[PDB]
Parts: sequence; structure tokens; C-alpha cells
Amino acid sequence: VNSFSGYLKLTDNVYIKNADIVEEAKKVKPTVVVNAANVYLKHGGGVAGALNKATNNAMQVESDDYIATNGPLKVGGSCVLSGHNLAKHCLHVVGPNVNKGEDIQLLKSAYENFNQHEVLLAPLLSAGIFGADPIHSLRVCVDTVRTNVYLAVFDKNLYDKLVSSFL
Ligand SMILES: Nc1nc(N2CC3(CCC3)[C@@](F)(C(=O)O)C2)c2c(n1)[nH]c1cc(F)ccc12
Repeated sequence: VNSFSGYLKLTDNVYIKNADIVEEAKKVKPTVVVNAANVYLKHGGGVAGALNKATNNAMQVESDDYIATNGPLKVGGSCVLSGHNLAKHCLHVVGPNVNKGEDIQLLKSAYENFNQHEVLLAPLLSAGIFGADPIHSLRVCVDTVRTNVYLAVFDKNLYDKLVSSFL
């Protein structure tokens, strides 16, 4: 039993809700919240900008130190950093950005990072400003992640489309 409330169950291990991931994280304090990061951990907009803003920019400060030490992530890769006031940990995962021409096949590799964590609160990778089809992203998530994933979808309209078209 865990503290996630109001989710619709899609499969044995994947759950979905219409929610703001910032507010969902603030209330649940999950062990892991996933950020839709870029390789530079520049959290300017989308989910990343919203998560970072909710941390009063502490996420960005920590991220800049991480990059200065380690260099950029790989597309499809991840790193574990602090969850600040939102979660114990933040798993920064880089899905391919279609608006940069990145290979969508890397979306599966991105979701594989979730399997290193028993339970996660996460957005749909490569959705939103990353330009991928959220329905495809959900399919890859379901077919790749084996651990327990609670997906937060900000837009009510897209949420309904994702549920209604789910196979
Ligand atoms: N550009 C942008 N995309 C965001 N996504 C990307 C998205 C996937 C489909 C498009 C999303 F809309 C959704 O799940 O419906 C969330 C958020 C955001 N800005 N600010 C936010 C603040 C939050 F608390 C949570 C999510 C976002």
C-alpha cells in the first residue's frame, strides 16, 4: 500500500491521473519524482521548469554543480539528484526531443531508467514541449517499465484521450 490517490489503473504496474506533477509531488512526497530533463539539466520550461520553480531554483543550482563535475547526460540517460521539497529523490531522465530531431527509438532507453526504482511519480517522457506523441509515449512506458509508475498528466483533455485510446 502506498499514498497515491485517485489514479486509474492501466496495467499490473502502470497507473495514470490528471494532475499537476508539482502539486502531486508536494502532497505525496514520493520517494522518486521523475523530471523530463534535457542533457544539460537546464530546467527552463515544461515539466522541468515547473519542478525547478517549485524548488525555488534549488534544483537548478544542484544541477549546475552536477554538470560542472560530470558533463552532460546522454539522450536516453538519467541521473539521481535530490528531490528537494518535492520528493526524496528526483530522477532526471532525458527522453528524445523531437523538436531537436532526436531518434524516437531512444524513448525506450529513457523509460528503462525507471526500472531502477520500485515506485515512481512521473510525467510522460518526450511529451509536451519535447514534441513526441503522448499516446506513443504511454505505449512505450507500458511496454518497458516493470516497476510501479504513477503518471501525472497535466492536461485534462490529453488525459481523457490517453485513457480512451489505451489498448
Ligand atoms: N510546457 C510544459 N509542459 C508540461 N508538461 C508536458 C506535458 C506532457 C504532455 C504535455 C504535460 F502538459 C502533461 O502531462 O499534460 C506536462 C508542464 C509544464 N509546461 N508545466 C508543468 C507543471 C506541472 F506541475 C506539471 C507539468 C507541466
